[PDB]
Amino acid sequence: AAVTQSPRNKVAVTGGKVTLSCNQTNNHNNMYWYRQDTGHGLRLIHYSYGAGSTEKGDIPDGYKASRPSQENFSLILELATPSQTSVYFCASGDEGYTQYFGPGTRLLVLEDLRNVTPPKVSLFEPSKAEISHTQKATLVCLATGFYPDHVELSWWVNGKEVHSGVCTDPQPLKEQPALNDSRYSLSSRLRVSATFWQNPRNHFRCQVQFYGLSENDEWTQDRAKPVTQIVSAEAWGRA
Amino acid sequence: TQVEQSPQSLVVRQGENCVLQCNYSVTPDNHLRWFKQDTGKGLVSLTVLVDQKDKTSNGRYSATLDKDAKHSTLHITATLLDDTATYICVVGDRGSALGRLHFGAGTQLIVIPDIQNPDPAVYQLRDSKSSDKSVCLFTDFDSQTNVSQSKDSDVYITDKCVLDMRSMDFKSNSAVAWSNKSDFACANAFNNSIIPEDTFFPS
Amino acid sequence: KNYTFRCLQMSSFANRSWSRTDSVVWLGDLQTHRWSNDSATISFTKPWSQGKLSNQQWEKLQHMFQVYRVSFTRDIQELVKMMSPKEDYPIEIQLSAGCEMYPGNASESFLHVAFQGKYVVRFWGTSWQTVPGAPSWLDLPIKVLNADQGTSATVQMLLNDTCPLFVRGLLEAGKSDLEKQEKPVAWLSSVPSSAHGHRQLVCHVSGFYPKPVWVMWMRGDQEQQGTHRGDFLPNADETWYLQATLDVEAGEEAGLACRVKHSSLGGQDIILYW
Amino acid sequence: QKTPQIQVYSRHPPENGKPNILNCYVTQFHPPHIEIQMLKNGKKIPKVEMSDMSFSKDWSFYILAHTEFTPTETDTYACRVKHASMAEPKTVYWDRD
Ligand SMILES: CCCCCCCC(=O)N[C@@H](CO[C@H]1O[C@H](CO)[C@H](O)[C@H](O)[C@H]1O)[C@H](O)[C@H](O)CCCCCCCCCCCCc1ccccc1
Ligand SMILES: *[C@@H]1O[C@H](CO[C@@H]2O[C@@H](C)[C@@H](O)[C@@H](O)[C@@H]2O)[C@@H](O[C@@H]2O[C@H](CO)[C@@H](O)[C@H](O)[C@H]2NC(C)=O)[C@H](O)[C@H]1NC(C)=O
Ligand SMILES: *[C@@H]1O[C@H](CO)[C@@H](O[C@@H]2O[C@H](CO)[C@@H](O)[C@H](O)[C@H]2NC(C)=O)[C@H](O)[C@H]1NC(C)=O
Ligand SMILES: CCCCCCCCCCCCCCCC(=O)O
Ligand SMILES: *[C@@H]1O[C@H](CO)[C@@H](O)[C@H](O)[C@H]1NC(C)=O
Repeated sequence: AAVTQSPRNKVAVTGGKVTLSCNQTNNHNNMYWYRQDTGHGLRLIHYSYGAGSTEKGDIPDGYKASRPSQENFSLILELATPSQTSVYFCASGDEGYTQYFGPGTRLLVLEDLRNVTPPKVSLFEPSKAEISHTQKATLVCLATGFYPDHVELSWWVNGKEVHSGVCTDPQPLKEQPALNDSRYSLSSRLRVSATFWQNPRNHFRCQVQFYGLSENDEWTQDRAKPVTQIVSAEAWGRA
Repeated sequence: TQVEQSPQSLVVRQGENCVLQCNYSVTPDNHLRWFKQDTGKGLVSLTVLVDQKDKTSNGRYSATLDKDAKHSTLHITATLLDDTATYICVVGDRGSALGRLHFGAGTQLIVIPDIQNPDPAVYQLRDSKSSDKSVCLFTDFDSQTNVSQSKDSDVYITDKCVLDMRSMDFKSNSAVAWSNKSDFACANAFNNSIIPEDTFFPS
Repeated sequence: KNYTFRCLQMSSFANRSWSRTDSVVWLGDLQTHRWSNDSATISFTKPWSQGKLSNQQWEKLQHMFQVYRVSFTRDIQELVKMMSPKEDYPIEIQLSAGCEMYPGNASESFLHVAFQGKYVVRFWGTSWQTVPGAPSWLDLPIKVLNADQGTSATVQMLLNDTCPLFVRGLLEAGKSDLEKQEKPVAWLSSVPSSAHGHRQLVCHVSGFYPKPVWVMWMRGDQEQQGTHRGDFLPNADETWYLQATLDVEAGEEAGLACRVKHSSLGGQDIILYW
Repeated sequence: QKTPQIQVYSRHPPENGKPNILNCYVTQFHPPHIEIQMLKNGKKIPKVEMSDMSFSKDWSFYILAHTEFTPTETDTYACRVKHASMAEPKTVYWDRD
């Protein structure tokens, strides 16, 4: 029994409208919305026993729920506030006690969007010294100059995502730690055998999915509108 | 709150066992579930306990529930790096959809991986596009080594990070340093850190 | 010989936020327990109301009921939300649960539920079911209730085992009250009938226990077929009241008598002459 | 919705000047919310005791009110009942005959 959520990540402004959607094709009557904040267990916001039913949970204030069909249950923040920065989880179930949880949605509500900036991405190729010392080859990806810190960094070899041999910094670091809205950097490593990196048919790519403005958000600065987007960098293996 | 977990957090070494506790005041107490949540990911159910005095097992995980004491323990045997996660206790107050779930705030577990054959080194890596830009990669040090932030605020140094090359059964720590400053070279990038004596600095 | 033990619950839900649940318990026509909504605990209304249960067994049973009462209240409120807008407040729910005790170790247990004054649901065997004539929308509540395996096991135990065992002990402990004999006292009076010319005589009989009694208007040895017994009405002291009326012609009152037979009199009938 | 029946009767043979108990038995009503008053000469008697409300096999509610009273030549006694099934309160007078 599966449950999906959209979007997976969202940056919004105070006073804006945000809709979080949950879909399930299990024909479950019952669906539930929670938020998870550090220092607390998941807390129930709203729930629903069927199309047209919405019921207040433990912390409903500032949210409206909508159940237009059996499949879809939405959480609507009419006037988003910074206190709604959270991870939101949807679940569904039938008459049994089990709740089947979705993957979560990360929401950040900023006071203002003026500092929002996408990353630059650079790929650093393995050292010949590492190769001769270890028979291994470490690629480093660096995402820089971005704000806020809502990015997903992933590694791709020949168009398929790789997880083995990867480690990405658990959080971005501030570029100007003394400043109010510092930009961020994030690094990641992909380590492969020297022969894999030496093969010129292997195409390596580091991808950063950046979450920023939507098409609908107003933008009054001269620079390009910092919309949600992918930035990547790539290199081919070589002898 | 109605569901409390202990410890709040703990650090163990690979291969050690650990025990996580859940105590609750929820009434009635129909069942208790343990979830594993990896950082920034979702909830993965490990076990559900339903009886007055219950025991369950699932691979390296085992659990107990005593409803009289309103107490459950989750045991992880022979911890592995991938056990690093938050573990969450949830008590359901009905045997049906009329129930509410009462969530604990979680226990954070960190498992320190065993580095089998350390080979600490600092390598220089060059940008694929602009030959002039570079980073310094401090790698292959054992988990006893600590990586410090730079003294210079225009030098960037990441926290350490362990990767797992699964098909070779090989793990390695690394940290990355970079800068624009004219004084910056890899020989000097990790000087603010106590690094191993035998650290390889290639020519 | 046969006694029915009845636990009677009455729950009123006025709206989403206000409700109360009150219960009374009967063994035959004697009250053994009361549980007011204002009370945390079940009250004994006889010295013998704990039956043969130890204090530990009674505490455990009471605790189960204390959890039930709170849980039942939330469950109804959630079921209302679930079936909305089909059903709405106000809501009246009554439960009648217990066992009838037969000779030997024979008994039959029951748990019947009424909604807005109509019997719609029972527990039977291992699950909840609707009964004939109940509305279809109840199939969802029944499905939800029957998902709860823990409640099913507990109710099975209560009906199959706990009820008959408890009641066997109650019957022993309460024997002297259950077997009490209290004597009727009778008195006569008269009113004008629905028709002019007629009068209606009344033979009042009060204070008798147990319930079975015989009352007849009589002319010497001839039973007056016109005698109309009213309903058994309770007195406040757990005795009964009954009246037997007879419509007659004004003038014919002389010679009529009211005769009362009851187990407590030992064959010494009451005979009251007009 | 079901309309309350009201029956008013003494515990003992009524004798003028002798203390007695007057009963008011209210039956056949639904829903269970009800207000019952026993009256002497139309004024509310203060010390009126009520049994716990219960219900019969047919699911209709019943309850017994009772109070001490001393009947006389001149004093009237009644039971007054207010229930949603009736637009007006219903009053049944004790008639000793
Ligand atoms: C006179 C019956 C007494 C039997 C109840 C004993 C068990 C109990 O209290 N069950 C509770 C609590 O159950 C939880 O805790 C339990 C541990 O204590 C378990 O772990 C169990 O597994 C959990 O789930 C449970 O909440 C019950 O559902 C309470 C109510 C049980 C009686 C329901 C009677 C039927 C109602 C029909 C309503 C029909 C009308 C209606 C439908 C819809 C809307 C409005 C009206
Ligand atoms: C409890 O007894 C029932 C059968 O008894 C009837 O239902 C009770 C709740 C009570 O009202 C009794 O007086 C009734 O006579 C058992 O139900 C049977 O269970 C078996 C298997 O478990 C099943 O195949 C039958 O179909 C059930 N019978 C009916 C009529 O449905 C029940 O299992 C008993 N439970 C325990 C724990 O003893
Ligand atoms: C019937 O009893 C219940 C349970 O004691 C009452 O509900 C409680 O009411 C108090 C006072 O309003 C609240 O603070 C509690 O939260 C309630 N307890 C529970 C367990 O819900 C209810 O008010 C009583 N009903 C009436 C009409 O008096
Ligand atoms: C399932 C009910 C029948 C079996 C009960 C056997 C124990 C009787 C003890 C009397 C307690 C009465 C409690 C009333 C509970 C309620 O319905 O609210
Ligand atoms: C709910 O019902 C009670 C009792 O009838 C009433 O007094 C109260 O005002 C009602 N509450 C609400 C919130 O409507």
